[PDB]
Amino acid sequence: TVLIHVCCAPNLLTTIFHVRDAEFFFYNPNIQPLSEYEKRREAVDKVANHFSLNVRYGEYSTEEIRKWYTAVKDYKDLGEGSKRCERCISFLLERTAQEARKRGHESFSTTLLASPRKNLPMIENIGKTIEEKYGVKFFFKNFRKGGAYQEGVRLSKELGIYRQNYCGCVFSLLERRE
Ligand code: SF4
Ligand SMILES: [Cl-]
Ligand SMILES: [Zn+2]
Repeated sequence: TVLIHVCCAPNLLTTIFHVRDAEFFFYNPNIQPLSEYEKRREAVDKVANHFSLNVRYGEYSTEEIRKWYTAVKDYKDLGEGSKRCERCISFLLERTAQEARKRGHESFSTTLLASPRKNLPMIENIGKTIEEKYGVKFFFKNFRKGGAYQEGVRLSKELGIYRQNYCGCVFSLLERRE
C-alpha cells in the first residue's frame, strides 16, 4: 500500500497508468496565489471524480504557506538540484511521509516522478532522505514511461484538464515572466 503526493492533474493522469490503487495526497502550499491553488486543485478533483480515485486534500492556509516560505526564503536559485527547489520538494514530501506514517501506509511516492526526466535524481535523493527519517519506504519509478506520458496527455486534452506553465511559487512566476 502507498500514499502518493499529487503535484498537478496532468502528472496524476500520467501516474495512474502505472499505479491506480494508491491513496492520493494533494498538498502544495508552494502554490501562489490562491486562485492558482484552487484552479489546480479543481483539475485534480476533476481527474479523481472521473477515474474514481481516492484523493485527500492537505492543508492550504496563510500558516501553511508561511512554513513553506521561510523554509525556502533563504535561497535565490531555481531548477533541479538547486538548494531552494530541494528544500521545497523536501518540504512537500516530508509532509506526505508524515501523513503516510500517521495513516500506516507502508510506502510513499509522488506524481513529481511523472515530470521530465531530468528531475528524477533530485526527487529520488530527497525521497531516500525522507524515508530514512520517517521509516516509510520511498517508491521510485519513472512514471512517464511505457506510453503513460502520451496517454496522460491524450486524456488531458479530452477532459479539459488545466495544464500549468509555471512551477507553482511566486519565484517561478517571476522566472517565467523573466
Ligand atoms: S518554486 Fe520552483 S523550485 Fe520553488 S518549489 Fe515551486 S517549482 Fe520547486
Ligand atoms: Cl511538474
Ligand atoms: Zn505537477
